[PDB]
Amino acid sequence: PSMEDYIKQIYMLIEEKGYARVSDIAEALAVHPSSVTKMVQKLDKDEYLIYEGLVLTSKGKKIGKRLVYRHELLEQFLRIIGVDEEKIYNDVEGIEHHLSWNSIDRIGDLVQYFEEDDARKKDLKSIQKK
Amino acid sequence: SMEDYIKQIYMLIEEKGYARVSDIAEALAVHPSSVTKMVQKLDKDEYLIYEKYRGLVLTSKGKKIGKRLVYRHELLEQFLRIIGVDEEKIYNDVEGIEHHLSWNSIDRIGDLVQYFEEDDARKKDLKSIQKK
Repeated sequence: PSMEDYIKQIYMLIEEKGYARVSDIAEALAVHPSSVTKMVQKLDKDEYLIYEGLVLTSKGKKIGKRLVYRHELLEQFLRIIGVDEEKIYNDVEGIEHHLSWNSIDRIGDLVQYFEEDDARKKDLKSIQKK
Repeated sequence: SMEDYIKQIYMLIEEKGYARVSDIAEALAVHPSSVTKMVQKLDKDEYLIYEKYRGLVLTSKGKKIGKRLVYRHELLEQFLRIIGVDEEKIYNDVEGIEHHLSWNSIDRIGDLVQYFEEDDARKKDLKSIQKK
C-alpha cells in the first residue's frame, strides 16, 4: 500500500468507527502492524495526522475525503458502464494509483452524463449485448 | 512483457509487413540480446516462428494475442481522448493503466467508446457537461 492507500483507509475507518486503530489499519490493508507503525510515523511527519491514539488533522480529513470520493466515483463509473461487480474493486484500485487527476475529472463528467438521462444507460447496455 | 513483445511484433508487421529482431529492439527501446532471449521463449512457446536471416512470423496464437493487445492500447487512447482528457496527459495515462484492467473492463470501455462514436449528439452532450 501507498501513502494515499493509508490515508484513505485511515479516513474510511474514522468514517465507520470514529477512530483508526493500528490493528484495524493493518487488517484492512493486509499488512503487519509493524509496517502500519512506520507509515503512521511518516504520515505524522507529513501533518496528515498526529500519532502518539492516531488522529487525523484538518489536512488529513480534507485529503482522505478526496481519496474516498475518488474511489467511490470510479466504482460508480465501472458499475454504470456494466462491469461485473466482482472485478470492480480491483480495477478501481489498479487505476486510482495510475490516472492523472485530469482523467479522473473527465470520468466524473462522464458519470454525470449518464446520471442526467436514463435513456443513455439503456442505449449503452444495448451495445453490451455484443 | 511477453505480451508487450507480441504486441510490438504485431505492430511492426501491420506497419511494415515484416518484423526483424532489430526492428523490435529499436521499437521497444531494449538491447538486442533482450529481444533474442524473449524470441526463443516465444518460438518454443509457439507464439511465433523465427528463422535466422528471415525475421519472424506470428503463429495463429501469437496473432490472436498481439491483435487483442494493440486493440486494448488503441482503445484506451480513444477512450481518454473521447472523454476530453488533455492531449498531452493521454500517453502517460494509458501506459499506466493498460496493464491494470480486467478484460471485462476493457470490453465495457469498448462499448462506451462505440456509444460515443455512434452519434455526434452524444459527444456534444458530454462536452456540454465539461464546459460546466
